[PDB]
Amino acid sequence: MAHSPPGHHSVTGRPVNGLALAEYVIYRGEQAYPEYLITYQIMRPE
Amino acid sequence: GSGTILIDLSPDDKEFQSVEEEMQSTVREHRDGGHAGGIFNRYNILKIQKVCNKKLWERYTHRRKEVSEENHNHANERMLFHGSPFVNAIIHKGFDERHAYIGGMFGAGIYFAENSSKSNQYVYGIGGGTGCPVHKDRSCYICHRQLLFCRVTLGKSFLQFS
Ligand SMILES: COc1ccc2c(=O)[nH]c3sccc3c2c1
Ligand SMILES: [Zn+2]
Repeated sequence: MAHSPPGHHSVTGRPVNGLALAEYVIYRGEQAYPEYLITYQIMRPE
Repeated sequence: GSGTILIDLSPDDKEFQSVEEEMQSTVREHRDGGHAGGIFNRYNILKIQKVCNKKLWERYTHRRKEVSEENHNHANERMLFHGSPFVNAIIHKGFDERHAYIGGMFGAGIYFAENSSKSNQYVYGIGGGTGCPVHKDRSCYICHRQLLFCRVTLGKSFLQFS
């Protein structure tokens, strides 16, 4: 695992694609807690 | 004896409903036309479970206070999606270096998405791997998939434009 940029705790990947939302990177496992486990199927479009 | 218990939420629970709405409302179209994650506009939610682990929660809140104190009492905490073949290891033992995306565009860290459909691309591995284990289908409409909806401390976040 790499380090956060000096003076930072995470990276934000800012979305060319006007509809895309942000992606985030943490470099410490302790900075995330898995609150919910969601079980699902993707649905075939009609 | 991981210490993890899963509590089923009733579909009648406001907590079930707000988590489902975040899952459904953050689906988007992907530039791969569905190659990695499959072709879909919405999900069939089968179950939502609360992940309860005293040790892993205290591990989280300890680090959150460290970040908060380094950032004028601001953890900058988000609720974000994570898709992985290792969701079972994560809910029992927590996130660590083994859940890092070595080849990630923003370096060897643990990646989270605002778009549930982005996290869906990683359920069966990087780029959807070989798809579902049963049918080898990245667009399988049959096989049950799992995502984590995670509490994430960003603190001071480095803004990378793409
Ligand atoms: C590049 O952006 C992402 C966004 C979301 C995710 C995600 O949910 N799980 C995983 S597992 C390895 C990489 C990723 C990933 C990467
Ligand atoms: Zn399948």
